[PDB]
Amino acid sequence: VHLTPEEKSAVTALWGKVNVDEVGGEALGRLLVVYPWTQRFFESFGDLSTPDAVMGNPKVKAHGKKVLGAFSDGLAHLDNLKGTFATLSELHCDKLHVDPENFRLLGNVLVCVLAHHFGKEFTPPVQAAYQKVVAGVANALAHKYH
Amino acid sequence: VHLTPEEKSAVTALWGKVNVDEVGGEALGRLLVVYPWTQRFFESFGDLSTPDAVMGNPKVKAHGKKVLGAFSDGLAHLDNLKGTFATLSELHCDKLHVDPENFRLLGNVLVCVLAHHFGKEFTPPVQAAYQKVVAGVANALAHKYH
Amino acid sequence: VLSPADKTNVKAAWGKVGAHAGEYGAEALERMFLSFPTTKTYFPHFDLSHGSAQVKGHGKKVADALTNAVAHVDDMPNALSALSDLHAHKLRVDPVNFKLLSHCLLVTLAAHLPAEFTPAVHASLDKFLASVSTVLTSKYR
Amino acid sequence: VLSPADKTNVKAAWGKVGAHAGEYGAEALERMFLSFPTTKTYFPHFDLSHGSAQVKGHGKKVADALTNAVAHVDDMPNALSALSDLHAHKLRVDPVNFKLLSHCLLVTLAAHLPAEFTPAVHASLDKFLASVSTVLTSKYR
Ligand code: HEM
Ligand code: HEM
Ligand code: HEM
Ligand code: HEM
Repeated sequence: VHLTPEEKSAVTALWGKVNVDEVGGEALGRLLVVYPWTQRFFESFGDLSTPDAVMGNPKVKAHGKKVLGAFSDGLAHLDNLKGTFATLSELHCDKLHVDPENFRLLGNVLVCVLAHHFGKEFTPPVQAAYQKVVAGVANALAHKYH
Repeated sequence: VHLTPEEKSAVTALWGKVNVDEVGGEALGRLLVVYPWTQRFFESFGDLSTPDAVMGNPKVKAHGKKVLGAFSDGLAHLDNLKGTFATLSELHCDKLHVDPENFRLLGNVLVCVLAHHFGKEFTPPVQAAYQKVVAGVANALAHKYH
Repeated sequence: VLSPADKTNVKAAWGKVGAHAGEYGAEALERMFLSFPTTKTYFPHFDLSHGSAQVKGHGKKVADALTNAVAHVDDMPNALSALSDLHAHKLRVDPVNFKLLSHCLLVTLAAHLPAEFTPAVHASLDKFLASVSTVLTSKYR
Repeated sequence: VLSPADKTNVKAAWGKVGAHAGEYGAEALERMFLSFPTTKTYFPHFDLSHGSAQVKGHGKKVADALTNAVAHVDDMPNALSALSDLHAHKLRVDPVNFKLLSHCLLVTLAAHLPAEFTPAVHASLDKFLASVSTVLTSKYR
């Protein structure tokens, strides 16, 4: 994905300020409340009935931490995304059967969580940068389908 | 795209019976009636206001003939689809700005036109084959975006 | 949403289907399972072979629920309220799979009512099925 | 469709936006043009630089049309009938581009009303915008 040095500076700067414990927990928490059918995948995480149960679940926050870890890995190697997310594209496709529209949903919920945390620091130029990242990551994590 | 010799026999047999004048004209005609926003791309083809005007337009039928030609070309070389639809992916992306959800719409309208013509000859096994073709062709004609 | 011309077309064209609704419903499900085999996972306990009585029975039900919907095409969220409760709360079908069963119904009609399948009917029947899909994939009441 | 709990949430949360509707509408359009630049092509004659009076004016209008929609959240297709006639018949905006302006409004609210943006509000405001998008991309009356 083609980023200029100003965009890549913005991405890395505001990524450096992220609290990498809570963000993944929030992002994945919001996903399960806003796009309910996604719950069907995590029915092994116990109670997910009321927004407060989803945000209060320890496994959700736990699993969230891994997801944001995987975004961080993929933000390191922007040059080679298909090589990075190889086993995951296999994982999410051949076993779980998560259809690829759901990836670009998770990406957009992420960007809403970041603007929530960084308030006015999340400017349009920064947003435009991160939109290109989470496109790549989604578009690359589902190429085993096609 | 992975086709078995039975599927490829079915594809080529029922493709052999297609009247390659009218089908493209019908398919593209239906597209403009069922997904109206698509008209914005062909506003240079004059009157498109009433279903009868769209089906009665000569340029629509004319342009349709080329589209089905391009499907025929891509059905020849199933092994190498990305090499085939190289200039078109550039054409439809970099100049016209047709977004890639519209490709999988055209593909599905095509399959409805074929079942309309071949009636009961269009069986589930045949359908399953053609669905894999028009997926490939759509998924390959829009890789210049990602 | 749905024009008054489209409401007529749906009533008329679904009238011509009439009493083969069971059979068309079955054939639709059958095309869908073959074409998009990841859709099977919602039916783990069915016997999804060729010509099973389970599938043929299920298709009857679907086809009848759609007949009911066409009867009340004006106040649809009340009519389809038990189905929404099933497909949306309990089963959690995601709305992509509605787009494939709606596609496989239109292929089936076009392969059996060739005369009644003019563009204007295609255009209306597509909107109708799309409305229905939206009621069943949401949590209201 | 829209639960009675979601209708409340939309009214309450859009109430808290209140009188900065002009500014939020503008910032939404501005993020959208930067993020997804193929959306510009619908506005060929505007001056889409930073801080243009044209864009700031347009955003006022959008934001007001949405305020009107929230007033009549129960009978929405009548209220939004002139807009549908514009975005659907004349302009022929395709419905993908609604999903980007709806996204860029939520980012904008979350960056300005952090306290009011709980999951339940996020969930409702998403459905609301989605309904509105569907009325404006269809030909009825
Ligand atoms: C878009 C970026 C995404 C990334 C980077 C990502 C990353 C990951 C990673 C690293 C794992 C491995 C954790 C494990 O060992 O279980 C995983 C598992 C999983 N992901 Fe994702 N994922 C993404 C999107 C999605 C979406 C959209 C869904 C569902 C709608 C989903 C559902 C799951 C599930 C169900 C598992 C396995 C859960 C388990 O075994 O406990 N993922 N994901
Ligand atoms: C999915 C398979 C598709 C194939 C195989 C296909 C094929 C072609 C080909 C071969 C041309 C070149 C004709 C020329 O020189 O103008 C072309 C042009 C064009 N296509 Fe497509 N196309 C597809 C989908 C679409 C879709 C979905 C749209 C719009 C929604 C579209 C809109 C156009 C337009 C506007 C032109 C140029 C029209 C003109 O210059 O007169 N195409 N297409
Ligand atoms: C498009 C219109 C659809 C209609 C009108 C419809 C209608 C129905 C009806 C009336 C039932 C109740 C039958 C019963 O009580 O067993 C039912 C059950 C069911 N439907 Fe649907 N359905 C539709 C789409 C879908 C789709 C797309 C899926 C999955 C891909 C699905 C999966 C199911 C399942 C799993 C059941 C329960 C079957 C069981 O109890 O074993 N439906 N449907
Ligand atoms: C999501 C909710 C939307 C609302 C509530 C909305 C509302 C409005 C309103 C009230 C007007 C009338 C202003 C006037 O008369 O000039 C308008 C005009 C317009 N809207 Fe929208 N709109 C929305 C989405 C979109 C989108 C997604 C696009 C394109 C990507 C778009 C493109 C336009 C254009 C081109 C005009 C005409 C501007 C002109 O006359 O130069 N709108 N919109």
